[PDB]
Amino acid sequence: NQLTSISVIRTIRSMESMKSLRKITVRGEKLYELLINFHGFRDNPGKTISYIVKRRINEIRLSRMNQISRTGLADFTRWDNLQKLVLSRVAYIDLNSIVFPKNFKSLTMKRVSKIKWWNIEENILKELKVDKRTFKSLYIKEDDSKFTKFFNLRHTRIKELDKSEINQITYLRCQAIVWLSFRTLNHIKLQNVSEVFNNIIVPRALFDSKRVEIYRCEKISQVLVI
Amino acid sequence: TQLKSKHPCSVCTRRKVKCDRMIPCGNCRKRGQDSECMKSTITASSSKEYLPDLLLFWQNYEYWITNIGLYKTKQRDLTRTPANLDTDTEECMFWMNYLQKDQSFQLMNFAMENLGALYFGSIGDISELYLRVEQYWDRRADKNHSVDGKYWDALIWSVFTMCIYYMPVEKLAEIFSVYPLHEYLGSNKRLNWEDGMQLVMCQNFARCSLFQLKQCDFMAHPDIRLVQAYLILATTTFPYDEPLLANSLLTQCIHTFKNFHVDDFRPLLNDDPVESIAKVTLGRIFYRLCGCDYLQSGPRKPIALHTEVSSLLQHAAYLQDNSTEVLYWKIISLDRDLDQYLNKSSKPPLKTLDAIRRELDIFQYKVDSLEEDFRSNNSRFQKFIALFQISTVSWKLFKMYLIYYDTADSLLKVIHYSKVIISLIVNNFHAKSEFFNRHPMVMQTITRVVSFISFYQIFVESAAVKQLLVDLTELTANLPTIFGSKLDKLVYLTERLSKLKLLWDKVQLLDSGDSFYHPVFKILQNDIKIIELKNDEMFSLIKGLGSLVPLNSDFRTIVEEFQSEYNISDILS
Amino acid sequence: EDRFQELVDSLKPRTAHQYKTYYTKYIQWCQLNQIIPTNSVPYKDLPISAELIHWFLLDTLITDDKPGEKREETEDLDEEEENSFKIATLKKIIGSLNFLSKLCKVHENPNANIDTKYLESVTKLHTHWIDSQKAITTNETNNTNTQVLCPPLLKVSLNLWNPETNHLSEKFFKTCSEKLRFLVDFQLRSYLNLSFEERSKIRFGSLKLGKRDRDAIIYHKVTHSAEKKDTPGHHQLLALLPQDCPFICPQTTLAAYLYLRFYGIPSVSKGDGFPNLNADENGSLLQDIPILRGKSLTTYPREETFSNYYTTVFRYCHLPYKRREYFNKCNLVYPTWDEDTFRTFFNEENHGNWLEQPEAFAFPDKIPFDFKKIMNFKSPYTSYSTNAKKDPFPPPKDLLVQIFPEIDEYKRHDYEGLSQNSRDFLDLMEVLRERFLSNLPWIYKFFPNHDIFQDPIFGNSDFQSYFNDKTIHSKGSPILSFDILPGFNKIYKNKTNFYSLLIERP
DNA sequence: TTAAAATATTAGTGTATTTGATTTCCGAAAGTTAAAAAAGAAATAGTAAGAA
DNA sequence: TTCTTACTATTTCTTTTTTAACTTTCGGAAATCAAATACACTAATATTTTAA
Ligand SMILES: [Zn+2]
Repeated sequence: NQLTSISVIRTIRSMESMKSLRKITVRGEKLYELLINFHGFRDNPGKTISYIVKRRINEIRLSRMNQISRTGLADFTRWDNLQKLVLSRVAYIDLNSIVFPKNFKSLTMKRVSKIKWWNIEENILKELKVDKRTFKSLYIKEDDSKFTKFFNLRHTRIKELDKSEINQITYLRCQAIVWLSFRTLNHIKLQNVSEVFNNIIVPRALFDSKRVEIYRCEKISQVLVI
Repeated sequence: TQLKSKHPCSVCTRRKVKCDRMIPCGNCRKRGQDSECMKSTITASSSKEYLPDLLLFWQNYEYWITNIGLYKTKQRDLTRTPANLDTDTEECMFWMNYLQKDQSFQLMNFAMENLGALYFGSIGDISELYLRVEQYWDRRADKNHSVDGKYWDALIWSVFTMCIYYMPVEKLAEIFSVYPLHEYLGSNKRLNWEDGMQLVMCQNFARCSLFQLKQCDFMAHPDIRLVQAYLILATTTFPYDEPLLANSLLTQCIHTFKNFHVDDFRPLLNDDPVESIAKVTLGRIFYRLCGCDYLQSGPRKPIALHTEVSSLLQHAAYLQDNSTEVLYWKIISLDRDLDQYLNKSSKPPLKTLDAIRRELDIFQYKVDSLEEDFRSNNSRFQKFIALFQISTVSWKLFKMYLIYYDTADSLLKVIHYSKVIISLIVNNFHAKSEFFNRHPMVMQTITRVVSFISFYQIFVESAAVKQLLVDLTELTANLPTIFGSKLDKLVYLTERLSKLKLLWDKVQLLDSGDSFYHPVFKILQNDIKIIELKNDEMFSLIKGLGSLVPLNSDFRTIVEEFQSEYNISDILS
Repeated sequence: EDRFQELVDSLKPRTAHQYKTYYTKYIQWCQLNQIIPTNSVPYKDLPISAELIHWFLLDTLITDDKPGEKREETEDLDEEEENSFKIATLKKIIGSLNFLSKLCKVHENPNANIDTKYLESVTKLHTHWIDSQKAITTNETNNTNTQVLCPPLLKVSLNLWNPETNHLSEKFFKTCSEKLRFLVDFQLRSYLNLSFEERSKIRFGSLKLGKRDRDAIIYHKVTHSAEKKDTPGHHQLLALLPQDCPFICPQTTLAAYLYLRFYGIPSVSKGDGFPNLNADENGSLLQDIPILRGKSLTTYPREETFSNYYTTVFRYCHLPYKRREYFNKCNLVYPTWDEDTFRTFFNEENHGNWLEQPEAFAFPDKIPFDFKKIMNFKSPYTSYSTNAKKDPFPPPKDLLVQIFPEIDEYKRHDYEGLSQNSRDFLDLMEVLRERFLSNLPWIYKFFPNHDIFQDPIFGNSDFQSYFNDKTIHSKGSPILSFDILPGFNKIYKNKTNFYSLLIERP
């Protein structure tokens, strides 16, 4: 099923000459599976996306698809030097189904139909090791001190853990396990969305200074900032 | 699945197909070969797969064992180390009393006639320093010392420190007397000058002139006198006397040098000749400084400077497609290009290695094109050191040849240049060549050579390599006592390696098929591990924070025995 | 009301406005037959069904009668791009109207019901036609010489008109009647792309004439009120419009086979008897006569004997026979219907408000127009076929009324006193006999000693006069007269390539 | 008599671009399974002698 | 003279076997890679033609 149209082939074989390149962006999900969802496949007779120009780019935009891991793994094995991966209108995403290359900071998205998470809610409960109802009942302060009420986000419950119950170890460790999903990305920016499966878990350092933000929270509430 | 595989596997090399990169694969999900998928990454071993792996172990070994905890590490304790109200000025006033004027002059004219390339790399006109020797004894009577005069004081006493480090025991005995010192020192009068007393008095003269610099308030008033004094003192084993202090003063030197913010040193057409000579002077100061930056490179050296000088290969490959002052930097910068692989397990490929070799013959002929005067020990000093460095780089290069790809007869090359280096030491046992056995370039080069020849002869017992082992075993005792305990620990190391030579042959290499279980290997693991553990400063940080108290089979038992006998941490003080 | 954004954000805007252009054409066209009456533009009113979409596609894309823009299709470089443009815009109009179909659902227009798979069959039909005309593009399309240039129809068909099959089969094909029943089943599967079972189920009573067409051969195959389901509608409508080639014509082949089957040679091939048709009931006799027979008189001949037939013939013309691809079903098939739309859409009075009713033009006698012409191997691009006056020497009926004159008696009999299917079949047979005598002179020209010409009333010089009429320049011409195939004209209208078809006496 | 207008060497630095490996796998050839066709025999529906 | 009585295609159904289409190892051969060059700006200053 690996097949392409001739104009795109002509584009890719001519793609190398830029040396001023940014922001590669694709729309066709079929074509997406062929050209940057690397899928392990380091070889095709034509259709070679030219490691030099793999290296050159800065950011990637993916407009409108159904699932980025229609396969088992939406990889970015190559594309070393990205910074800003942006998702416009794919339907379902697993956050976990992505390989997330070396060092990029922004990952924004919008208009999606389904969001999994990196299922960090489970991974928290290995460490403090309590019940989910205790975690939702004993372990929620729902802080709105003064800076939380800068924005509204009034569709959403803006939660925070308790500073009393946790002895500041299994808190920093808890927070680092939150970080270990992220591989030091910072900007997240949730626009118009639909159907988060899990809760919303955000590290404190990244929600303070508002590097993550939410614009159109509609199908979604219950954000905890830890 | 999740957290998948990385690259084509043993089943993929079995079948030479596409690698769907799953667990076990999509390759291995087809035909049920998970045992073939996982038995790629217990009994006795029966192969020679230990040797390439152990040569790659030798790299990370040599980045630590030959390098850091043996040499570039001083263990200290804030409680154990005293303060300095006493011997603050006092030992310095002793050694400023004990030195005399003719006692200065004979040392000066020793170093003038015998050590020309040093102050060529430092000052040039050593008779302008004779003027400062003259102004010193006037200024010895003075009180209200200016900052400039104290800088000259620091400079001359650093040179006086340098003079002790290369004078033979006989002339120094003709100038001085063991007994007024060893009455003040209270130590044994029975020992010579050579047996550490040259060394101890040298370290004293170092400490005094640094205390002269502490009287200078050089951290309030930086000037290039500091860098010149440091480049003088770096010719000794002062980096092995106080490595942490040497890194501190190196940091101050790079701070002082870059405080003037000068990139190129060859001037325009229209400068002051004083300015032009000044910039060219900073030229040679710069290359001697970056040489020390390379030689003091370690994890207790967090600030680098020879990264800023570009590689010699990226310039020389174009045109191939004084002179010895820059040539010293050519050889050392070529070593800089060589040995980023010390901690990098990636292989140097077989072109830039060959580029270094095929330039290195031209560097060899440049050493050949140099002269040595049998009258001028400045000139034999000038030629012999370059003649040492060229074969030093040549040995390290061919060692890379045999390790990374098994280049044919690179072992024979190692043996050949080892013969050359041994005969270079042999030539040093003559008149006007004795102090050539004192400069620490041999103390590193010979250590690496004897360690690798030990490493080869523990496992591949070649009788030529074993003969070279015997020659270096003799050459161990053929060394001056100016090196001190770093000598002796090498004696320990030449012990302990050879003692490892006991344990490897007597016990069969066990494995699980590829995980080659041998207690020798685990000993060599923990060698690196304990050294790197004491190289961490985090424990000292937790100590510095105060109330945060610092907290804490046969394959097992033979390790337990040999390490409880042979502590790897026997190499500190 | 949840369907807002995912409808909107489904597409590129460029996509949306191309689709807007296409359904704007659709709306204007439905006002052109005042379906939506006359900006008067609601949403819960606009009907969407596959035949409505289809007839819009007819009226816009294919209907190249259009004398201002008549002959772009003649030029090879113009048409080679123009048909690709046709099929690309075809697919886009399909997607547009599918989008509009989903749009009418969110306004809740229940009048919109798609059945894409019908329109997918339309797509597949036009796709296969363009690919047929695309693979035929050059003598040297690739380094082939004559097998791209070998139609599996005609190489078989013409070589079946030979009165001898000497190397082929004295075992099977002594009689020319058996050759003609083979050619009948072969032109079945050729024109009417079917299965062996579907070829089996043809009585004479399901063989009718063009109502608005006069030329349609309607095989009105209906599920007979019980498959699991009453209200009988599963309507499969087919046609055997004749061919300008007198040797792949279904009507000529049919009239020839029924002449040999009914009358034959007066000495040798004593026919099966021209049927009763007197006290026939509608459903009695014509609904018993098989279209072809072997030894039995009512059922259909033996299956693997036909396998032997096709094996022997495709090894005679040296062609790759594959049994699934003639006996089993293909999907390159005819339209299929319900009872519901079939009664509903073809009723004019339910749509009698309209300026036109689609039964007239683009549905020739309930046939989708391209499913007529593509299956009959024609460029579907007029909607206004007026080729009927192309007739040098229309044959005289005095020669016609010689054979099968009982038909002429039956309409001079009590025409009322016969069953309704009977006289309709009789007029069918008269049309067959007309086409038969029409195509007869080339049959005499190329095989003058067929079993048809084992009858010296045709040997009389009235027929030979008409033979010299139709074959008038044939001896002097370098090339043939009649049409060949839409991409085989400039090869086999040459007489020599036409004689390379023959193996026995070119 | 020359300042003005305007290249060449070396050097310092930097950046595309091969490179020989080296890696990862594709085009083609052997299995695998399902259809097609003759083969073979088991009815079989006609099918010409032999009396009453 | 048309009921027996086994011929006689026939034909029907089963076999087999033969056909052919679909899936799978194997030599070669393209797709990256950290150097490793060859290129390549670019500057400073020596370098190539003329009246008062
Ligand atoms: Zn694999």
